[PDB]
Amino acid sequence: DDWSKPLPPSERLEQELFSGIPVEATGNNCPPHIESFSDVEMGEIIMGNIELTRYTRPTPVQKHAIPIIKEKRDLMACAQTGSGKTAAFLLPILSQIYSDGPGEALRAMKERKQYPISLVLAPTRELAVQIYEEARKFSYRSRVRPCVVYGGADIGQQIRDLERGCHLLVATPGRLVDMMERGKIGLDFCKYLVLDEADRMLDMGFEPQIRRIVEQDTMPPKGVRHTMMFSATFPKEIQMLARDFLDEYIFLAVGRVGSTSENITQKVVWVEESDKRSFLLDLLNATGKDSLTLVFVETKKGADSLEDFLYHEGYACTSIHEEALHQFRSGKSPILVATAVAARGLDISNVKHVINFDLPSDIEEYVHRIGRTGRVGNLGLATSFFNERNINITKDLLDLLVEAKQEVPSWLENMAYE
Repeated sequence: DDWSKPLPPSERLEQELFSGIPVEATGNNCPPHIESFSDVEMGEIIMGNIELTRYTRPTPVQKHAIPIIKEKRDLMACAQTGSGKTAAFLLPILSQIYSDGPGEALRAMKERKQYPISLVLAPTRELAVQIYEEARKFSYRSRVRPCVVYGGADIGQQIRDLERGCHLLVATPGRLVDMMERGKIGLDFCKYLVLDEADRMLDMGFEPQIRRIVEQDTMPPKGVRHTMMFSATFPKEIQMLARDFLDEYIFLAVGRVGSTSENITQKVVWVEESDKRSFLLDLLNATGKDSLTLVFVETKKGADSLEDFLYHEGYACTSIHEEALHQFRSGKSPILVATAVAARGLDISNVKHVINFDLPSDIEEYVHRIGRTGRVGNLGLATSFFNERNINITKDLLDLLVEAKQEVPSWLENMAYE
């Protein structure tokens, strides 16, 4: 029917949901920013829900991004967490879907598989649920039904959830590919693609899954679908990702934005192989309570040997190469030993200290690894063990450390010069 007319209100559900800076824009014909939500026609359903959420004026990122998405322009937005990114894309997306109906395709075949009108990819369960929870608020009294799926949980409840109707899907890339392989999700009619915290999604190694979802299946190509990318940082790989995924897009800088995470203190120490375990014990002994430590080693056998060592020294630790992660979630075993390939696509959360026991051969991988720590709330630590085996990344590491404005070892530079 008409999706602009609000359904009758449920006050039980109303209680459940609603009871709780410089910006530069670059691109062609960028729509003017708004000062007020009413400065754009977002319809009765959205405006009603905005009042219930007790939001008055739009945040800086919302002031610029909303009229941009409203005009169906692709968006590359560089903004930090807590900016109000979620409502910045949810509000105008849901608005359009209220104005436009479900579409000719959905209306022509309404009679397992669900075809979401909008897809929102997120790196973690935490962020996905936050986006979903706000999607519920703004979809209140509407015919749009948001669903959320993520890894590290029973896929059965999620599948049964999808079957009950899904127009907007919030998903972690890994679980989504699982849903597509099971024929439970089709992307044929996905007109709104949002990638939230894309730099973190690449840090966790979701890029093949992301390119599998966007470029290798049935999702409409750029210029047909409308795509929005949100990233706190703008490194090379994000730039290339935006070039691939976005079409004639506006770039948004909602403040200071660079190539590096900003919230990671990087320490590079020279440690010979035979001293690494002793140096590691010293680090662990200086590790406070409450703190979760992540330790990267290069090979699988290395992880095995290191884990055995730590247990024999009486350290509460677990390894990855299930969920050795409730053991890590909780802090039963606050030390996680892992290879990069095995931590890939896994939601390793609240790591305060990352230790590169072994360094990788590619500087890109180093950035992904240290990205496992650091949030706007608290500064994260990345300690890396370096020796003659890592000489061939000297120049690239040095270059990263200066760009990240980190302390540079007085010897690191001298060995690069060779």
